[PDB]
Amino acid sequence: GLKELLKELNKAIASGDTETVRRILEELLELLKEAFEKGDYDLAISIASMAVKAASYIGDTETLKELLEILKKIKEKLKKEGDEAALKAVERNIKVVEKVA
Amino acid sequence: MKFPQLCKFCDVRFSTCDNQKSCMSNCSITSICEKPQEVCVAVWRKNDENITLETVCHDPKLPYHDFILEDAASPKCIMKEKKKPGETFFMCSCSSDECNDNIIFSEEYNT
Repeated sequence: GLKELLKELNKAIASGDTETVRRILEELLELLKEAFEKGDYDLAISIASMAVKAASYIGDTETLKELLEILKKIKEKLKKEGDEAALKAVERNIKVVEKVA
Repeated sequence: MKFPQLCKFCDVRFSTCDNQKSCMSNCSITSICEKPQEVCVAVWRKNDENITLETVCHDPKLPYHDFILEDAASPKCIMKEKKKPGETFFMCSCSSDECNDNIIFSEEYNT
């Protein structure tokens, strides 16, 4: 499902289809909340990467700020966990978002 | 200002990829790259029976494992062999999102 959403997201970005982007962003945010609440942090980071791109494209600063907040929560958890690639990824995503939120 | 690539970024992981035309990375972490110029990279290594797959972002201005990135502009991760004593080593770089999730050793052809 997520591979197809990414494909559709990029098709829409490339073609200027802002309505599709906004729809996909809404779906990603729902998927993100579910992954986060299940403690599936690798999946949450992954979804968040995509959501950040979609929210950036449509200029949705409020969503970017929400994504920064959830990423910071993920970081707080992973600081304690010893999965270095996941911790580095959440931190990398935070630095990218901080440019736009 | 360019939004960075999204790449698989699990660093070095054990892998089951062997004797296959293509492999999925089985990396559960898609990260945004830090820097806009970075591309996705996959490195497949087999030393005796130990197979690893490395997934990262990397700036193609720089070598990686002391090799120059080839056709980093391609959207697809086309694996190519490098000379490395004592092991089999293949690498690819690519510039489309999650492109280092789909590692290509050979294509399928309609005949």
